[PDB]
Amino acid sequence: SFVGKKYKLDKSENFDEYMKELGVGLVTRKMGNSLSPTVEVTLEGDTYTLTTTSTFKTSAISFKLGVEFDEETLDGRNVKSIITLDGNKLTQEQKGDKPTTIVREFTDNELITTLTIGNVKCVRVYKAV
Repeated sequence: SFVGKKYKLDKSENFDEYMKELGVGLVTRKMGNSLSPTVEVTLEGDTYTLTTTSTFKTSAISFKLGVEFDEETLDGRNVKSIITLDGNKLTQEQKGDKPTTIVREFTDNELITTLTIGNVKCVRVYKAV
């Protein structure tokens, strides 16, 4: 029910800290802090695509819910990941040596994304385009 809906970043807290903990370099991180990306989840048959788009790059990652897969991280590692759905909450869990949780809650015609890495909690709100 959130499939095909596009949201653009409106509010952000602690993303710089999240990227810093994740190991993103100074320039990329500062560039990343200023962008206002869009997010859209689409579905084709059995396969979902989570597409995050900035003016610089589109990360379009395709996956089957509840099937472990290898995903690239912002700091350039390749780590086991799995994405699951529970109502209106899409959850991504990454293993490896910088484990993260990303919870994407599609409510009230918006998207609330909560990222966890170490003791860092980042909240990013995207409003409907």
